[PDB]
Amino acid sequence: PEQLKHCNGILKELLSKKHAAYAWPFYKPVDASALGLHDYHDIIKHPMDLSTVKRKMENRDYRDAQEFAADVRLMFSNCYKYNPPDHDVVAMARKLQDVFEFRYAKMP
Ligand SMILES: COC(=O)C[C@@H]1N=C(c2cccc3[nH]ccc23)c2cc(OC)ccc2-n2c(C)nnc21
Repeated sequence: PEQLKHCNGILKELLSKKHAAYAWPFYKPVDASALGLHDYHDIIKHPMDLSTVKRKMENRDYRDAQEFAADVRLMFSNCYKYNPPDHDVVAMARKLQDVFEFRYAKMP
């Protein structure tokens, strides 16, 4: 359960201001209506975002660090799945995932 404590620090890091230039699209769930996407939920069956991870973090919904990392990676996979690789939101996702993978790897 000490490793869940480190996951909270990783989540705080992703939500911090130093990464805001490429983390802001993942703060909240994809609002398909507001963005004009007519097919997002037919392609993405399990939406995920940083605020959902924070909510499940606070409600003790992650049994271990690997369940936490599975949700963070699901959020990036949804982005890679829905968007073409040339798209800009994908480039932001890769930067933020590179931050996450670095912090998750440095975990005891
Ligand atoms: C217009 O929406 C899209 O084409 C997809 C969308 N792009 C983006 C997006 C994010 C940043 C630069 C962008 N340029 C074109 C699309 C795009 C997006 C924007 C948001 O604003 C609150 C929230 C979520 C996303 N997002 C995520 C996450 N995964 N795909 C997207």
